Order: sequence, then structure tokens, then C-alpha cells
Amino acid sequence: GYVGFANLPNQVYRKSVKRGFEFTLMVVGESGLGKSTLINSLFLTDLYSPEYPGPSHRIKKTVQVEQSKVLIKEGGVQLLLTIVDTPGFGDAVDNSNCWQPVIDYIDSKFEDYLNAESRVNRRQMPDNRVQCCLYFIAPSGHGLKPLDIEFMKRLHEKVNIIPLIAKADTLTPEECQQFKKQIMKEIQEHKIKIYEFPEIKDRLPLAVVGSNTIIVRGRQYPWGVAEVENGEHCDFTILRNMLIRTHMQDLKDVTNNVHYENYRSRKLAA
Amino acid sequence: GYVGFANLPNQVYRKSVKRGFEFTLMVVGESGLGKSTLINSLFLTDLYSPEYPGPSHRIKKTVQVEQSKVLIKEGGVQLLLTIVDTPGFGDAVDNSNCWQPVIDYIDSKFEDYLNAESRVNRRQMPDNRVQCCLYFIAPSGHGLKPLDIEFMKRLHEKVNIIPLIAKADTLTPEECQQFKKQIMKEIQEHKIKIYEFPKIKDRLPLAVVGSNTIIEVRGRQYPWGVAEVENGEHCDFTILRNMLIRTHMQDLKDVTNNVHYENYRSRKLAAVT
Amino acid sequence: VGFDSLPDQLVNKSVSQGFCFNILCVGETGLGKSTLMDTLFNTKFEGEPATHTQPGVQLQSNTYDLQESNVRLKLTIVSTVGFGDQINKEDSYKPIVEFIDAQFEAYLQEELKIRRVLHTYHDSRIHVCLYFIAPTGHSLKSLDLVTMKKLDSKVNIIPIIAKADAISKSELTKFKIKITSELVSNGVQIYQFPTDDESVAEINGTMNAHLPFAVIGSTEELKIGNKMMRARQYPWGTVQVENEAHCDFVKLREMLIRVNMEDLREQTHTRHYELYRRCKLEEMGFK
Amino acid sequence: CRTVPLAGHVGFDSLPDQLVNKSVSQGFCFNILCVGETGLGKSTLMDTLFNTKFEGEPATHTQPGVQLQSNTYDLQESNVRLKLTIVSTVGFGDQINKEDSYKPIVEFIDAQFEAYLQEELKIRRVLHTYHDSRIHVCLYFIAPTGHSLKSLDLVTMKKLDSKVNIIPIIAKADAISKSELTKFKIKITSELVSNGVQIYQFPTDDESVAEINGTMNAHLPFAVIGSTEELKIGNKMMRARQYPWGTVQVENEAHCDFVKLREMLIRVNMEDLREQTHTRHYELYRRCKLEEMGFK
Amino acid sequence: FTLMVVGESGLGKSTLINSLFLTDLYPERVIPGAAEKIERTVQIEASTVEIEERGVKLRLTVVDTPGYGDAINCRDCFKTIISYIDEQFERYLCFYFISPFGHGLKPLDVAFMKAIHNKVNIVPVIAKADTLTLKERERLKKRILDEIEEHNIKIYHFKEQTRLLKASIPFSVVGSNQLIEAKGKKVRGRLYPWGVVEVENPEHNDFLKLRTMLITHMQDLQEVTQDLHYENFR
Amino acid sequence: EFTLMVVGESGLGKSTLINSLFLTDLYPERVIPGAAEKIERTVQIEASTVEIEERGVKLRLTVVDTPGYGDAINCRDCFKTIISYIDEQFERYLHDIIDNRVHCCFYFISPFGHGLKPLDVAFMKAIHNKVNIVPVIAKADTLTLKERERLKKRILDEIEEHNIKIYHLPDEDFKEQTRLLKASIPFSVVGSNQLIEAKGKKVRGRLYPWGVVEVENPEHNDFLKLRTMLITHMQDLQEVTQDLHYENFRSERL
Ligand SMILES: Nc1nc2c(ncn2[C@@H]2O[C@H](COP(=O)(O)OP(=O)(O)OP(=O)(O)O)[C@@H](O)[C@H]2O)c(=O)[nH]1
Ligand SMILES: Nc1nc2c(ncn2[C@@H]2O[C@H](COP(=O)(O)OP(=O)(O)OP(=O)(O)O)[C@@H](O)[C@H]2O)c(=O)[nH]1
Ligand SMILES: Nc1nc2c(ncn2[C@@H]2O[C@H](COP(=O)(O)OP(=O)(O)O)[C@@H](O)[C@H]2O)c(=O)[nH]1
Ligand SMILES: Nc1nc2c(ncn2[C@@H]2O[C@H](COP(=O)(O)OP(=O)(O)O)[C@@H](O)[C@H]2O)c(=O)[nH]1
Ligand SMILES: Nc1nc2c(ncn2[C@@H]2O[C@H](COP(=O)(O)OP(=O)(O)O)[C@@H](O)[C@H]2O)c(=O)[nH]1
Ligand SMILES: Nc1nc2c(ncn2[C@@H]2O[C@H](COP(=O)(O)OP(=O)(O)O)[C@@H](O)[C@H]2O)c(=O)[nH]1
Ligand SMILES: [Mg+2]
Repeated sequence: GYVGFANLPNQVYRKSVKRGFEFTLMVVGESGLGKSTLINSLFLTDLYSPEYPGPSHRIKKTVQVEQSKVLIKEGGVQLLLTIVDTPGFGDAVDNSNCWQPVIDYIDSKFEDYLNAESRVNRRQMPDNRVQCCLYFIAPSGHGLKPLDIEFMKRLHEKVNIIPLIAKADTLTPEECQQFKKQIMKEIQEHKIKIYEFPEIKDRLPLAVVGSNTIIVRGRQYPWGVAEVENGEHCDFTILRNMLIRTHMQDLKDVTNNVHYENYRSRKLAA
Repeated sequence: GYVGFANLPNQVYRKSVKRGFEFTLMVVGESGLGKSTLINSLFLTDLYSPEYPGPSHRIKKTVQVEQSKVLIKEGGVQLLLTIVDTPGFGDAVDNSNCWQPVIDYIDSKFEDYLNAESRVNRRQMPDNRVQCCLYFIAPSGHGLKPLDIEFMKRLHEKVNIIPLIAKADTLTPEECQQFKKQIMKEIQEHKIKIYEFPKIKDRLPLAVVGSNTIIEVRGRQYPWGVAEVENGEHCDFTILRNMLIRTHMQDLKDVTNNVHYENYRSRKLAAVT
Repeated sequence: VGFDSLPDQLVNKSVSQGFCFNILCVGETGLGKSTLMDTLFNTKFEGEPATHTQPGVQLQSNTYDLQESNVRLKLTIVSTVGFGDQINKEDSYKPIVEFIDAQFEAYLQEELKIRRVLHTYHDSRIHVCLYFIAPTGHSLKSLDLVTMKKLDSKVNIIPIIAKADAISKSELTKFKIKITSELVSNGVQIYQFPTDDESVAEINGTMNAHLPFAVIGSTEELKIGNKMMRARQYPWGTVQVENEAHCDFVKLREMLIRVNMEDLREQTHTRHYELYRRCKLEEMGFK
Repeated sequence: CRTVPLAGHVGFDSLPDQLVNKSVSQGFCFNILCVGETGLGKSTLMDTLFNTKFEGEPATHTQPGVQLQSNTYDLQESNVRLKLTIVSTVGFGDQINKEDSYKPIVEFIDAQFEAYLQEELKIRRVLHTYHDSRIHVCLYFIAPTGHSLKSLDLVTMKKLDSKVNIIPIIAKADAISKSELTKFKIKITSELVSNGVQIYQFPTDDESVAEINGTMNAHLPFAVIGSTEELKIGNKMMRARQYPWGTVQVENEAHCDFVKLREMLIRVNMEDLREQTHTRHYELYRRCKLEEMGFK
Repeated sequence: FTLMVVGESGLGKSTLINSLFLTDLYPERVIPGAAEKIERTVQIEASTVEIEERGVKLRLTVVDTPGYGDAINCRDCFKTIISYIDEQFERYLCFYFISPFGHGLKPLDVAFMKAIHNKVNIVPVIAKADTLTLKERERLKKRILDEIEEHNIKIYHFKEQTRLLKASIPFSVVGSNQLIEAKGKKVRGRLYPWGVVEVENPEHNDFLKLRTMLITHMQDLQEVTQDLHYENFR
Repeated sequence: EFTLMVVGESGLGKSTLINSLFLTDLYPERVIPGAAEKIERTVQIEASTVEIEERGVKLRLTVVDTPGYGDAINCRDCFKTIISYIDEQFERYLHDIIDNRVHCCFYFISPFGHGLKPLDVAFMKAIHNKVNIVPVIAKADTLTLKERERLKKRILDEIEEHNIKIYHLPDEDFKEQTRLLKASIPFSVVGSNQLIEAKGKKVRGRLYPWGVVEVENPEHNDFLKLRTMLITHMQDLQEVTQDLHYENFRSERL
């Protein structure tokens, strides 16, 4: 007694698989916070090999946004991924307004995609808009450096910002909890709207530890091993789930229906 | 020992003990690198306390160097100790020539000391010139931050600087020694000469860990292990204590008032009219 | 990475929005449009029989809202009334081409708006067009060939022979040939099923060999024991709607059992919403 | 002394172990000045004070005027090297007209000051590889007349106190009696006090050696004997002196307070003597001179 | 002696006539091309059939009308038929087929019937009767009776057969050129996927009733055409 | 009848010796001055008469000593009073029964130095042609025997080079006594009138923590030699003064 409405999701899935997939992930952070190692570990553990050095050599004379188009064949699904990362940021002699190239790249990608998909003769084209930016934070232990506060309060209406506690494996749970409370009190002295997962803030923000060496991929210290697989504060699974497994389509949806649309009603405003 | 002029060591010992002692040590580094904790752990956790907090608040709007005076009377010998701390250094958005107030402070101390020991009615007024400088380089790994590179190519001819790899509990030994060797390369490539502490495993710079929790009793208990400061195989805090406190204060003062104060006065008094 | 769950991440969010579909049934009064469609959705709808005294073709455009295990479809059924029942044929397709044009128009003029919303919009475009053909038995009639002459470039038209219980099979096949040649006489490319996605293309390929279908519909359920299935009753026999030798109601119910519904949306948005824009939208700009 | 204390012993009471070792490695330098008549025993006093003959053909009584036999030696007992400088007057009191006696001595001392001072105002300072020659001690000999101080002795004592640290010693104590030595000592100390002559007072600040200095302060001036006539009194010692009625010995406290004199060198006050020259004599000369020096 | 076979070119007139009179009136006839029947003209041909019954007439010719329908727009669409009947009625000096694919009397019925019902008595006939259910049959019959009554349309009007004929005026018919077998009755059947429809069953349709009415009232048609319509002719 | 002079630096112990010669005290109230005002003190004549007839018959001799001789830092021609005194005495006696007419002059020499301090040479070059000079080493209890003989030889040599006219003694036990007496010059003396215990008993002598120096022992010093020479040659000194010095003064300006 059914006509076949249930088959619509099956058609949607089978159609989307054939068309291929793309992604563009921004990683922003001062050097030495494990960005390259984390990004290499996340995706199949193959990128930034000594054949292609990348920002591991922190060239600080100039900042030059360097993406990397890579192709991954997950069994039968094609993912064309880019990791937009800025070599050299917030570490040189001066760092005032040291974020203009980043917002430059983001707005340029928005504008170029809008050009691609707004002409009369438009067709199917690649997509190069960034979907989410992971902003690393060093574990100072007292609050947030004013550069991070300016980065939040400035570039937050344009791209999904996810604050990470870079190298969380150098903190104590009591001071880590007080650090979390302090940062989410300065988040309400300076009102900031981070990307909130749909529906609790106590076990936020995400803190991550990354590595490449196998030992369980974990780092070795004289007093043993620092691991990545846990749930207390070295949470290398909550990010890999609430970024890839669960909400990544929601990331695209919120970039489009909010961010990309905010720009589209900004450049078309007058 | 019958004529007995060999009793000079006893005489100078007694006069020195009766006279008293003083010292002045300054610490600089990016705020949040674990400096106040290390200072407390050095002179047994009584200088900085919730009754008087140091650079933990880190008011970085104007970097005004602060100094604290403590009296310690451990073994019948009482010295007055001056901890010199820099609130706001390097943390703010701009780090352009941020070292200038430190130079102002040290050189003003030199000038006031010279005015002390140049008047006709000179006296035994206390000396304040800073004797030792501890720099906390962040343990970023595979490279030295340009800010500190330009820091230690300017002041190294004014005060004895001993570079310290702060929070060195976060570096695997292989990367630790590789980073140290690269620091030597960028030192003996940019023509940098630093205090030589008159080896193989204890190759300068030195690594320090500063803890205040009473567990394991200065130590830290991470959910994966323990970090202890006394053991020498994990870190090298005791090496810094040996060749900073117990052994080389007198040599530090000698080099300060023989090679640095001497150069400051051979600059000034050779430029005076 | 081990996370291939990207294709599932958007399936689970569309069902929250709900689905929307449309259907255009074109055919002169009397062929059994409302009856066939009520049987197709196995539901009783609001379409009462019309009158032969309708001076002008009108569009019912009756909307509904059905349900299934998870999906909440918002149907929008549009059917011609009083079509092809007077002495006028070259001016018959106008009120059934202006409809698709005006259904393009609203979505278009909302696509170019400044503070536009697209996450939740009710697309009113016509997504498919069944075409009932009278079961005459010699070749396609005048109005039929003229209508498929100048309609195939707007919707995924599908030719089906209605009331197909008055044509012998031993003749029917010849009719098929004698119509398909006319299809390639004017050379009209009626909806070709994809036959490109190698996962499922051969079903589409064989569907295209029997592309002129045959259908029948009635809201009376007669034979029992097996089940309460719907059929046809005459003093000399009974007709089974899904016997696969009487009528191809199942073969037409392959756009409804959804071998290709999303393909219809894609071809509407990329081959009929383009020729209306790649060429016809050149009024302003880029010339 | 309510202060902020520590907990564990930081490794702290080791400053007067770094300062001590720094000075040993660079040796010491000392300067003694023997002031007294020719023939009183100055050269023999130093020979029996440092247990080694140094030099010295006795000054002729035909010396036209007092000069200064200055000599620097490199004695070393153990682990300690002294640049010693004995500065003995020659011809002091030889001639008759002794009114112009002390000047060739006193100028000498002042001259030595300039050396040290000449390296201070000089900007190419090297004060760590430097060997000054300032007179550090002045041993002043008094002839055992028995009545009072001789006139030249009084005038030199009064007009040389405020330059270097003086110790007055009674030379050739083989002449006066202890029944009369007490009255002699009382009279000479009384006229020292009445004439405002402020002899070196042993320090009474520190409490480790407070009362030893306190008691030695009331024994001034000392009576001393010095010789090298190698006489063995039954056991190993030579520093004695023959006489037809009985030998005299030097290292006994009954006859002469020789050890009370050596208690300015052997243990207690000689580093303090160096410091005192550096802090109340040198500074006084700086006060009196940096008013013609045109420097403030 | 006047009759018509008028339909929408596909109701089944050819096979109906061929089985009614046992003829092959068009040995060489081709359906007009689909791309060629845009301006489908209407043309009339001749006929030559000898009828064998209880009574034998001289000859019988039917007014075959190829291309009457299938018009993009009937400009004239009515000319040659009335011309031929007028000429046939001047030398001295009627079946109308309703399609079953509709709610009842489609347009072109009121016009044609109103035009010719005063010229020749008309016999309504529902072609392709094998697609109408009995309930729908009665519904459409009542509807067409009301429609012909509403706009003043007169068509036509032992005795048990007379009452049966006068109670079902719109005869339901089928046509079957080739004889096919069914349940032991094999006389001019049509094959369907569910078996065979038999033309002569009195319950499926009223073909034999139409044949009896035509073959017995030929004198009636001749006299009404020679006395009633002839007076109105002049 | 007789008169004797003693001269020497103040403090050598000459009052005590001249007391020990005559077993008497003859300066009742004398206050030894303080160092503060003897800076430039002068020299006076202290002549005291005392009666002794130990060897002769009646010799109420007077002893003359000069207090404050050479004591001042600079001798402001300290030879004036003594030479004036001797000349005055010769002119007074030769006015002629003898009033004083000083016959012998002891000169005390300090033993601390290395020999004749140039003032001693000055005095013995100024006076040696007027009176009988006798050199006597005062405080002879501070000289070791070897230094004693070296000092004796250097005194003799500084006599020879400056040609000092020391009074040689005029030439069977008498011969040996004169030989030893003329060999032992200059003599050594120790004076002490504090009667202090010794080996025998109750003798004159000084006391030190190391010894008890006596006086009449001719081995400790030559005190008894000096006394016996003076006593025996009283007459010879008178004769030499009469026949070589007074005659010379009469031959010279009168
Ligand atoms: N033989 C046959 N009759 C049918 C079929 N479908 C419907 N009918 C009959 O034809 C009549 C008309 O059909 P409707 O349901 O009114 O649909 P329609 O013919 O398109 O007419 P409208 O929808 O009012 O324009 C119905 O009442 C049915 O009795 C069919 O498939 N075969
Ligand atoms: N009374 C006394 N005589 C001494 C003493 N020491 C040495 N003498 C003797 O006195 C003489 C003086 O010797 P020196 O000390 O060399 O003479 P001096 O003091 O150096 O005199 P100058 O050469 O001018 O410096 C020596 O020959 C010794 O025999 C002493 O302590 N007391
Ligand atoms: N800070 C840090 N350094 C690492 C880590 N793993 C390896 N390294 C060292 O850092 C060098 C490469 O640095 P890089 O990965 O570019 O540092 P990043 O930019 O912070 O990711 C290698 O030579 C390693 O020795 C890590 O987890 N953290
Ligand atoms: N891992 C590690 N953390 C440290 C160390 N020393 C201090 N900390 C952390 O630093 C925090 C205190 O920082 P603080 O010294 O006040 O920073 P400052 O005021 O800028 O000098 C504490 O919460 C400690 O957890 C160390 O040696 N290792
Ligand atoms: N349903 C039905 N179909 C028929 C009948 N007679 C013929 N046909 C079919 O109708 C088709 C065309 O008939 P046709 O000769 O063109 O009829 P005409 O147009 O009226 O002359 C033939 O292929 C036959 O199979 C009938 O009585 N009923
Ligand atoms: N060693 C020694 N000391 C003497 C002798 N005679 C006197 N004295 C000391 O000399 C002091 C008195 O000397 P004095 O006769 O007044 O000599 P004057 O001041 O020159 O007249 C006494 O205190 C004695 O200690 C002597 O023969 N030997
Ligand atoms: Mg000498």
C-alpha cells in the first residue's frame, strides 16, 4: 500500500555519489602549534611529505596563502580536498593587522565562485570556497592573547570559526577547567558568536593533541606516552566526528545560508 | 702554617658574613611561559603569593618593569634579593623594539650606581645593578623565533644572558637535541656570543621546568604521567640551580662589573666632554 | 580517513525540510486523467468530472500533502480541463505552455532577489509531463504531434497510451512502430532515460525500447483471494492493471517507484531551466 | 629579624665560599712600613717575624738623610701567595737635625696612594689585574728610655696617625724592668690620651672576637724583642738572645708581648687593616684632596 | 436509399462495414501519413457491393469518407458529405458514430445532428462499445438522451423486439473483420489479452439488432426519404 | 777638692749610676718631664755637693750633671753650657783652694745603635782638648758579648779616623792591672741602687723576668774597673789637668 515515496532518499544518495565531492578547510595558527602534523594525521596520513614541504618550513619574510589540491579515493567516493593554510602568522617582530591575507583569500574565493555561478552561460564548475577555519590557541593559562580576541571579534561573520586549544597535552585539569571558564567569560565581556552545534558549554571548546608517529599513534616523552584517543581534554575524536562525521554538511549549509548569503547581500546591497 | 698569614680566607669569610649580601636577578620571556612559578620554586615559593601576585595578571598595556625586594636569612647569612619581572613583554599584538624599557631600566641602574661611586662623600649605599638575565625561549621546535633572535643580538653585550628553553617538558628528546643543535647553528651563524658558564649532554641553552604543586614536593601530575624537576634525566633544573645559585654568582658579578660596567663607563666617560 | 558518511550527511537533512513534487497530465477530456492519477497515488482526490462545454482550457493545480515512513511530500497536481474538445488545435498548447513558463518565472525572480532564501523554498516548477494518447490504432493524431512538436524542450515529456483496453496486442505493436517513426519523422527526442549511470542504466535502456507505454486506471477493486487489487469488469472478461501483458501500469510506475525522480529534477534544472535562460534570458545584459 | 623565609635550604650559604676562592686564585698583596731609629732592630724584627732573612747591610751613621729601603718579595706558605712589600726607613734619626725627619716618609705614603687613585679616574680601568703599593701598616718603634716618649717619637706619632694604621711597639725591651714597666706604660698611654693621639683601636664591632680585641686594647703599647741568634732552648726554636747573666727568649708572654704584636697578622686584624686603609684613610685623603681637584 | 458512415477515422468503421456486408471495399488503401495529415482534407470515393439477403436489391454503395476528421481546424469539414447527399437526392429530378472516450456527446455532435436531422433520419451509434461498463453505459445513455432532448433533437423512433429496439436507441456495436474463437462461439471475434470479444452476443452489444433494424426498415428509410425529406427539398 | 762631670742622653740611666758610685741619693725633688713639653727642652747645670772620705781623708766633692742634654729633637747648639762651664771653672780657679775645676768627664754612649752617633763624634771632636774624656757605654745590660766587642772595635776605629784624643792611661800586679785596664777601655757599666737579692745576698742590682743583673761583678760589666780607675787616678787626673790642659789654656788666650 505504498507508491514509492521512500525511494527519494535512495535516489538522492545514488545521484550524489556519482557527482564527486569537494572540501576546503582553513587552518589558522602561529607556528609550532602542530598544525601541519594535525592536518597530515587527519586525512590518510600522506600530506606534506618531504617531496612537498609545505608550511613546515615557516617562511616568515612573506605570508603567501598556499592551498593544496589533493585527491582521495575513499573506496568508491572521490574527495578533492584542499587545506588552506597561511605560512607565517603572528610570530614575527610585529603582528598588527596580520590577518588581511586570510580574509583576502576568503572573500576572493567567495567572489570567484559567485562569478562562476551567476552568469547567463553558467555550468557545472569546481567549488573553491572555504567551509570552516580551525583557529589554534596556545595554552597560556590565563586567558586569550589580544591577537586571538581581535581575530574572533573581527573575522567571525564570514567563516565558521572553531577555536582549538593547541597542544592540550601541557595542561592540568584544574587549571584547564579554570582556563575554559575564563575564556568563556571573556567571550561574554567581548560578545563572540562561535559556531554553536545544534541542540552544555562546560566541555567546550575542543582541545586537541595530534601526532604522526606510531607507538596507537602517540607521542613519546621520557615519562611515557601522550595519547590522542581519549575523551577528557586530549579529544582527538570529538573534532574528527563533529567536523567530518556529523556536521560537515551542516557546515556547508551554514556557510551558504548565512555567510555566503551575508556576503551576497553585502556586495549586492548597493 | 706557623707565620700564619694563611688566615686571610678566614678573615675575608668573617668580614663578608658580617657585612651581609645582596643580589638582583631578572627574568624575561613571553607572558604565560611559566616564569613566576619557576621563580617561586627557586627560592622556595614565598616571593609571589596571592598576597602579592607577580606577572600572572600580565597587564600588557604598558610594559613597566617591576622589582621586588625580599630578605632571606637561611644559614646565618641574610641577603636582600631583587626579583626583576617584565609584565606585558612580547604578549601584545606588536613586539616592535619591545626591549627598550628593559634597556632603560638596566642602564638607569648603572647610571645611579655610578653616581653613587663617584661623589666625594661616597658611602656603602646598596648596589642595584642586575647581575643575571634569564630569557625564556618558547619551545616551538625546528627554528628560533625572530623576536628573540633580534633580542640576543642586542643586549648580549650588556648583561649576562643565559637562554632557557621554557616549559621543556613538551619536547621529545630526539627533537630536543635537534632543536638545541639548530640553536647552536643559528648562534654560530649569526655571530652570537653568549655567556659560556666557565658540555656534551649539558649543551647550552639549558632546559627548565617550574612547578609549585606538592605531589609525587614540587611536581606536576599529568593524566598520563608525572613531571618532576629534581631528576636530571628528564629535565635540567638542578643544572641551572648549580651554575646559577650555588657556584657562579661571584663570577657573574665579576663579569658584570669587569666586562659590562667597564664597557658602559668606557663608552660614557670616553664620550663625555 | 575512514569517514565515507558524507553522502548520508545531506540525505538526513532534506527529509527535515520535506520534499516537493509536481505532475502535469495532458490529455483531452474523457481519457481518465483524474481516475488514473487517483489510482497512481492510490488515494481519492478532489477532482470531479468536468463538462464538455468548457470554452477555454483551465488548469486545476490542486495541491495536497501526503506522508510515508519518514518523508512529508507536498504534492501539487495540475491537470488540464476542457482541452482538445472543440474545433481548435493549433491554439491548444498555449495555456499548457504558459503554465510551465509562469512556473519557471517565480523561482527565477526569487533566485535573483537580494535577500533571497533558498534553504526552504516551494519550487512550483512542473517536474514531469505525462501525455495521454487516444487509442485510435493507425497513427498519432494531429493535436498530439503538434503538441509534442513544440513542448519537448520544456519538460521531460512521457508519451503513454490511455484507455489501452480497446486495442489488440497483435495490432498494438504496429501502432508503436507507426508512431515511433513519426517521433523520428519530425525527429522529436522524447525523454530518453539516462542510460549513463552504469550502476543502473540497463533498466532505463530496456525501458526506452518499450518507451510508448500503455496504461489503464480504475478505482474499483474486484478480484480477491490474492488481495484487494484493482481491475476492469466487462460482461466478457476482466482486465488486470499490472499483469505485464495487459497494460504497463508498472512500467509507468517506474517514475513513481522512483527509478528516476531526482533525475527528473536534475534534467528540469539543467536542461529545461537552461534553454529558458542560456537563450531566452538574454533580454538584459551580456550581449 | 622577621622576614620572608625559605623551606628547603636553597643552596644558599655559599657566597662566602665563592668570594673566598676568587681571591685565593689571584693572590694577596701587603705593605708594611718600619718606622724607627737606625739600630733599633727593624730588619731583625722582620727577619724573626717572617722566619727568613731578607736583605740588609746596616745603614751607615753617615747617611745624609733618611731614604726608604722598599723591597717586594714573593713569599708563600701554602696555597697563598703574598706580594709582600717591606718599606724600612733608613737614616731616620741618624743625623742631629731631626726636625725635618718624617717628611721623606710621609710623602712616600701619599705618593703610593696616587698610584691606586691614578687608576680610578683613568678610564681605561683595569682594577682586577692591578697591584697597588699603598702602605698598609706602620709599625712604630719606641726607644726604652723609661721616662716618657722621646720628642721625635711623640711628634711623628702625632703627625702620622691620620695617614696609615699605626701600631706603637717598645723596641729592645731587654732594658727596662717590669716593676717600672707598668708606670712607664701608664705614663706613656696617659700622655698619648692627653695629647689626643688616637692610636689604632682594635675593632669591637663583631662579636666573635669582640673581647679579645677589648683586652688587647688596654695592653698598648706592646714590648717586643726580635733576633735571629740561633739558640736552642731545649727544643726546636732559635729566636733567642744571649747574655752573660741568662738567655732571653722571644715567644714567651712573660718577658715580651711578641705574640700580642703578631696578633695583628697571624689571625685577626690584618685584612681589617687593609680595609681600614681603604675606608677611613684613603677616603679621608679623597675628602681632603677632592677639594683642590676641582671635582665638585 | 441514403446512409452514412461518419466517424473520427479510427472508431472502426471500415471493419464494421466489411463484416456487416461481407465486403473488401478497400483492397488497396493506406492510412494517410502522420506528418501529412496536418491539413487533412475530406474526400469521397465510390463503392460497388451486391447485397445477399431474403430480399435482393440492385446494388448497394456506401458513402466512404476518408479524412473527414484528423483536422487541425475544420475550415469546412462538412462540405463534401452534404454535397454528395444532395446530389444523390437530386438524381431523382444514416449512421453517426459517437466515440466512447468521453463523458457523453462531445462537441461536433450537436452541430452535425442539428444540421442533418431535418435532411435524413439519423441513427445514433456508439462505436468501440467494448470499453464501456454497463453502469457507465447507462449513465452516458441517459446523458445523451437528455442532451438531445434539451436542444430539441429528434433522431428516430411480435412487438417485444419493437419495444426492445425503442428502449435502447443508441446501439452499441463493434466490428470484426477476422473470425476468432471463444468458448465454442467463433463468429467474427476480436482478440484481446483477456480472450476474445464476440460481435453477435446480444449482451456484449446490439450489433445484430442494428443489422435487423437496417435490413428490415430499408423500405421505411426509402419511403421517409421519398415523402418527408423530399417535400422539404422543394 | 774634686769635681766630676757626667754627660749623656737623658734616659740612659746616669743619675742611678752616679748614685751607685757614692751610695747616696742627692736629687730630692726632680720631676721627669712629660713628652708633651720636653719637645724643645733646654739644658741646665745640676751641681750637687756630697761628703765622701772612703779612700782619701776629706773629699767633699761635688758632682755636676747636665739635665736635658740632647733630648730635644734638634740640638740648638747644645755644647754651649758645658764648654762655657768648663772655661768658667778654669778661669775661676786660675783667678788664684780649688773650687771645682772639673777633672774628669764621663761621656755615656747609647748601646742601641751601631756606634758613635754623629753627635757623639761632634762632642768628642769639640771638647777632647779641654778635659779628661772617658767614654762609658751606658745601659750595658743590653749588649751581647760579640756585639759588645764589635761596638768596642768600631768605637776605637771612629776614634782613629777622626783622631779623637781619648785619655790614655799613663804607664808586678800594677803592670798587669794597668794593661787590663787600658785593654778594656771603653768600659761597660750598669747602675742600680735598688738593693736586690743575688747569689750571695742583698746586693745592688736590677731585676728582669729573665735575670738579676748585679753591679760589682766584673764579668757582667766593668763597673768596678771604672770605680777603681777613678779612685786610683784621682791624683793623675789632677796632674794631667794641671800640666797639659790648664797650661794649654794659659798658653792660649788668657
Ligand atoms: N474504460 C475505461 N474507463 C475509464 C478509465 N478511467 C476512467 N474511466 C471512466 O471515465 C470517466 C471519466 O474519467 P475521470 O475520472 O472523470 O477523468 P477524465 O476522463 O480525465 O475527466 P476529467 O478528469 O474530469 O477531466 C470516469 O468516470 C470513469 O468511469 C479507464 O481507464 N478505462
Ligand atoms: N736590644 C736589641 N738588640 C737587637 C735586637 N735585635 C737585633 N739586635 C741587635 O741590634 C743590631 C741592629 O741590627 P739591625 O736590626 O739589622 O739594624 P736595623 O734595625 O736594621 O737598622 P737599619 O739597618 O738602619 O734599618 C744587630 O746587630 C743585633 O745584634 C733586639 O730585639 N733588641
Ligand atoms: N611543536 C611540535 N613539533 C613537532 C611535533 N611533532 C614533530 N615536531 C617537530 O617539528 C618539526 C616539524 O614541525 P611542524 O610539523 O611544521 O610544526 P607545526 O607547524 O606546529 O605543525 C619536525 O622536525 C619535528 O621534529 C608536535 O606535535 N609539535
Ligand atoms: N607544562 C608546564 N607548565 C608550566 C611550567 N611552569 C608553569 N607552568 C604553567 O604555567 C602556569 C603559570 O604561569 P605563570 O608563571 O604565572 O606565567 P607568567 O605570569 O607569564 O610568568 C601554571 O598554571 C602552570 O601550569 C612547566 O615547567 N611546565
Ligand atoms: N475496439 C475496437 N477496435 C476495432 C474494431 N474494429 C477495428 N478495430 C481496430 O481499429 C483499427 C483501425 O480501424 P479503421 O479501419 O482505421 O477504422 P476506421 O478509421 O473507422 O475506418 C484496426 O487496426 C482494428 O484493429 C472494433 O469493433 N472495436
Ligand atoms: N738596663 C738598665 N736600666 C737602667 C740602669 N740605670 C737606670 N736604668 C733605668 O733608667 C731609669 C732612670 O734613669 P736615670 O738614672 O734617671 O737616667 P737619666 O734620666 O738620664 O738621668 C730607671 O727607670 C731605670 O729603669 C742600668 O744600669 N741598666
Ligand atoms: Mg736595617
